[PDB]
Amino acid sequence: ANIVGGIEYSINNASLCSVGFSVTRGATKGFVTAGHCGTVNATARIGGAVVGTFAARVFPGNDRAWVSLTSAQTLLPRVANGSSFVTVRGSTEAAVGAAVCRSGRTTGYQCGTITAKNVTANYAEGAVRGLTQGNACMGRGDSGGSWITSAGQAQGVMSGGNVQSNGNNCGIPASQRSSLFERLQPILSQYGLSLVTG
Repeated sequence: ANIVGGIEYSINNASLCSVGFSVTRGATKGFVTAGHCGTVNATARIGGAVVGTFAARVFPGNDRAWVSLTSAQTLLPRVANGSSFVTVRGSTEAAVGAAVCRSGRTTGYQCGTITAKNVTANYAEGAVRGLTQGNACMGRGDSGGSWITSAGQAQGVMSGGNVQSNGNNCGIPASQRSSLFERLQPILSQYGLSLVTG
């Protein structure tokens, strides 16, 4: 499969999540995603085919993971924006107030701004600390997917947010949304990963 930020994958033939970003770990191909999407050794599929397995995760506390892919997968420095793409150019972290977008299999490509940092989410499984908040909308299944600026700076992976009864927070105003992502930089250093860029 072609590995593009925001696309769907399944975990053990069950849950769905979204790809974060293509990465390498030496010779090993991978993608980063959210930790709550899978347990170590869980099987990832795209397009009906096995693409790899969860190599490592931290969730709760943090919310991060990477999927170790077979060599047949095609890593790409891209995030889905409808039928087109945003090129991944680097991992410079944006400040509060910056515009940012996110990509995932439920709500597609959505944009807003970064409103706060170091936010705690109290999820069913426990607290997750250190999350960045934006007001782009999101929904169930967008977890794991890319957060990126239009200029191509990869920010993090979708963790959670204040979804409403319809499964998303797109039906409430931006001022009322809390959409939370796990910062990319600590994921990259904790697992020794390099971002695929273009």
